[PDB]
Amino acid sequence: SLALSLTADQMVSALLDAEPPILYSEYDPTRPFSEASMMGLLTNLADRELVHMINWAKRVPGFVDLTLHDQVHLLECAWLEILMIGLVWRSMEHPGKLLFAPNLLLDRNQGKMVEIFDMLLATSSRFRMMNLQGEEFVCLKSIILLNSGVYTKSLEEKDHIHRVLDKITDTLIHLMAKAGLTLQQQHQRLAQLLLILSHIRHMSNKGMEHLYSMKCKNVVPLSDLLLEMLDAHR
Amino acid sequence: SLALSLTADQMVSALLDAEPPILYSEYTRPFSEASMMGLLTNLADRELVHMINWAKRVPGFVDLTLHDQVHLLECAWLEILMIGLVWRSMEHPGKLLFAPNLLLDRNQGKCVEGMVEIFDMLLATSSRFRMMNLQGEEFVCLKSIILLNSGVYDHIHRVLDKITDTLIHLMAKAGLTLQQQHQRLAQLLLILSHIRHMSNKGMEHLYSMKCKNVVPLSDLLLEMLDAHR
Amino acid sequence: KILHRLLQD
Amino acid sequence: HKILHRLLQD
Ligand SMILES: Oc1ccc(C(=C2CCc3ccccc3C2)c2ccc(O)cc2)cc1
Ligand SMILES: Oc1ccc(C(=C2CCc3ccccc3C2)c2ccc(O)cc2)cc1
Repeated sequence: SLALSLTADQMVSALLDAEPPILYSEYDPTRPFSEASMMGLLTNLADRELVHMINWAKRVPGFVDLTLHDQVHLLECAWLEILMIGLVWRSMEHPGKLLFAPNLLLDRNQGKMVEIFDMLLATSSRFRMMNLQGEEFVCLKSIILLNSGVYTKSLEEKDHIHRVLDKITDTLIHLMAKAGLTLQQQHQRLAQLLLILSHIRHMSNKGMEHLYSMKCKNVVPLSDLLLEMLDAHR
Repeated sequence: SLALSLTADQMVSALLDAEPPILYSEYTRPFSEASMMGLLTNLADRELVHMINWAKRVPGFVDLTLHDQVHLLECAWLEILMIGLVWRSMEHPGKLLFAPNLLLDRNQGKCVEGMVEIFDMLLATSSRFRMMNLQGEEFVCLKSIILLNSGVYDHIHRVLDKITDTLIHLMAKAGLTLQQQHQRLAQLLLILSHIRHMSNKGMEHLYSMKCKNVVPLSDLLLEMLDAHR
Repeated sequence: KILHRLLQD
Repeated sequence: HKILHRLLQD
């Protein structure tokens, strides 16, 4: 009930304050590479980001109104999408490079994966040219959490998700209206943002396939939580 | 280029004019995997030929280089097949109308491993379309959007914007408020994320079907499939 | 279930 | 070459 009561400015305010921190990797420039080390680094990094993501989700308006079973499902579905849009957001001001961590800044010339890399690069490039705002980003990330697993007894729950989804929509429009955008510009920008979500979904799916391949090839370890998350998709 | 000079009504009528026909399947209820995948593969193969000529009639598409046209079709084909499937399945809750003579429900998708999950998602999307009371004019706008957006990573952006204008135009004509307009718009576009998901999961299923070599894939399907693998 | 835990706790 | 190359013509 709390989520639907909030104003658009209160919604934004709430999402901003729920923002997880930017974590560091264990990268060391004086340390050798290979595919093992890098994927190990990113796995380690992702695993710690998950713990922050889980507590971030609980602060997303309406998320705790859901059953634990539903919360689990949404996260299992969305976790990589959410990491990736995080990755893309903080990589904006670094064209042609991905900022996995403040101390882990990678180009395409250190890969192999290279296509997932390029896709993330394109998406970042898209955010940059759109001049994506922080308030827009947090709205987008929350939408991903609620939307991505909603179309997979009672629910009820499902319709409640559509209400808060609908409330994040006027919020976005509300944001674009104060920016000085005309109605036509608002609709168009809204559409541009939401179409990006299809690409983020696509990258997530291609990513899981690479991750599942990585697990079966038992090359460098996945954490217990990351394994459980990955198994949900397989 | 000519696409941008078009009005909304003109955009709508061109897209409706480009619509592929609803094809039929072969004239016994499938349950095994060989029978089901056989019928679906034959159907998709024929549908693909119509999709290609449809796509050339989507305004803006022909203005692209051949290689870009190839890329976008390779990227989007299963998405476009799937939103077509989901659309014509609207008036048949709990079932998928692959063809007017091929109505499939959950129970047959129960066999062939890894199918009933993708089946359920398609059913859920169809139902979602039905509850939103999706209109045919909106549907062809969405289909066009999938074609132009799915493999897009300036011209395409402008055309994508034009289609957004068209969607809004349709909702306004339907008597919707401004708030209802951008709310409905967001709802439609969010379903596109799910259609993408179903496509990707479908794609690995088809890959699994190929390697096991139970059903003969057409050369066209094999090429469309390997563009992802 | 690890994720189930962390939501709870 | 690709079959799609051919079909997108005529
Ligand atoms: O903040 C982030 C941290 C890690 C990721 C991971 C992916 C995984 C796939 C991938 C491939 C190429 C380039 C980047 C990525 C990102 C990732 C996720 C899980 C894992 O076990 C390994 C890498 C994405 C965002
Ligand atoms: O109009 C359509 C015709 C065929 C399809 C096919 C898919 C492919 C995957 C899949 C899995 C479960 C349930 C449905 C589907 C649909 C499909 C595509 C190619 C193929 O060789 C076999 C099935 C989708 C829409």
